[PDB]
Amino acid sequence: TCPFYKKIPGTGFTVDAFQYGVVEGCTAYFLTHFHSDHYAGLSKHFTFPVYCSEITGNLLKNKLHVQEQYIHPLPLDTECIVNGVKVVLLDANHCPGAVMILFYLPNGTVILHTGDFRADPSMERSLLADQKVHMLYLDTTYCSPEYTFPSQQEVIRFAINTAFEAVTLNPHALVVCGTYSIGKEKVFLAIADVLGSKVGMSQEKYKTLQCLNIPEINSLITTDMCSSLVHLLPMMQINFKGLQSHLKKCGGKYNQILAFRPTGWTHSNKFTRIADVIPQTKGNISIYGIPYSEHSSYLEMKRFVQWLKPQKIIPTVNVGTWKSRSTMEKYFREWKLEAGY
Ligand code: NI
Repeated sequence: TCPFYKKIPGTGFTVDAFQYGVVEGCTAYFLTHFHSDHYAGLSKHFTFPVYCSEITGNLLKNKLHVQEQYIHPLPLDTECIVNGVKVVLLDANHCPGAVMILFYLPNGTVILHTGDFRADPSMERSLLADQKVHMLYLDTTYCSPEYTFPSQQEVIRFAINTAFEAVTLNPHALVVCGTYSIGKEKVFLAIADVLGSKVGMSQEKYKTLQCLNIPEINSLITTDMCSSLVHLLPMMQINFKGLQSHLKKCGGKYNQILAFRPTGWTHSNKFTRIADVIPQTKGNISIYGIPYSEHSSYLEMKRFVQWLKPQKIIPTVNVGTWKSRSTMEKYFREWKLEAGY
């Protein structure tokens, strides 16, 4: 049974609600992004209307085989009528194809559902500037002040400089980057660009990247592993045993691996600056954990909410424990008293 924080009151609509069977009264199912916890339940046998971005729609058709007649892509930044209700999709600054959804209810209430997002000051100049929001359904993944991490640009700067130094000292070093979902593609694209290489990967991953509308993608990626000195591997293989085993397969072309694991936040964020990050090393293998986040930091979250001034907040993440729920409610009230709404 579908929980309350996935229903949009006063509509036939749900958000990210595909794992509950047929939801009573739902006439349109929205999907914010192609991450498995959110699409859980969709398949080629789904027969209700799905509303989403163009990129999410490419992934539903090619990767999950949802039939074309049930896929309803909408353009971004554009007022659209769905089943008699005005909606807008906005870029969420999460993974490719990820949106926030603005719903203009028949009774005059305006609701924003962030999906998963990384808040940014640029959102203060979208179509959000123009009107008031009564209810905010908020991605609260990192809603606590201990959750700090650098900008995505500082993290990519660290990765490009690290990779370029290593491979210039040793032209026989291979770079490997872990992946387990869409998102964080700038990590491996930026490193391959500095090295003058395409990125090599499995057929299954190539297929996924081909759905993403990335400009000039055919110039950037390949399934010919032999031609490439940046390889992608599943995140599970990014350990000393998995990397040893990979280096065997490369036909004595390489004698060193430098590998990257993009994580979200880890507690080594509470002590170490990005500049000071060091790898784990065993022999000719080194592994860097780099804190490349596609969710808001606590400060970015608080800035966004203090600017939007919603009348009510419904968290969508960390909702399973009383301690989490109480912590999040306390910070919402601080924010409101500090800013005066
Ligand atoms: Ni996500």
